[PDB]
Order: sequence, then structure tokens, then C-alpha cells
Amino acid sequence: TRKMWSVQESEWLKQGVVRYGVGHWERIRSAFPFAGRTAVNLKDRWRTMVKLKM
DNA sequence: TTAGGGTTAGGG
DNA sequence: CCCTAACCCTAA
Repeated sequence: TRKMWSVQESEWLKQGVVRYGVGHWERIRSAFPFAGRTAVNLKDRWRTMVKLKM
């Protein structure tokens, strides 16, 4: 069952991009306690947030 | 391991 | 329902 992204998970990805730059998906995933999210999931999520103005 | 296009399921 | 966010596929 697919799981929608929480606003806390989205803020984690936002700070991880700030602290490490886009494309550093495996580095961002390790800097935050992401449970059930792969680095590819983080990259797809970032594309969604960019498109949704976030 | 990431980028970018393609695919699908679940919620608005 | 069915659009789209959450997925998958794969070159490099």
C-alpha cells in the first residue's frame, strides 16, 4: 500500500537539500530518520514538491 | 547511484 | 471515477 508523504517527511527532504544539495539523495536519506523511503523515493518526491511550489 | 521518462493506485 | 502523486525502469 502506497503511503502519502507527511509534511514532516517533506520538511526533512527540504532541509536535506539545503544541507547537501540536490542529487545527494542517499546522503539526505541518511541524515534524517526516513522509515520506508528509498533515495529514489526522495528524488521523486523532490520533483513533486518542485512542481507543486514547495 | 542519480536522472528522466514511463507506470499505477488511491484519494480528492 | 480518474487525475496525479507515488511509484517503476534503466541508461550512464
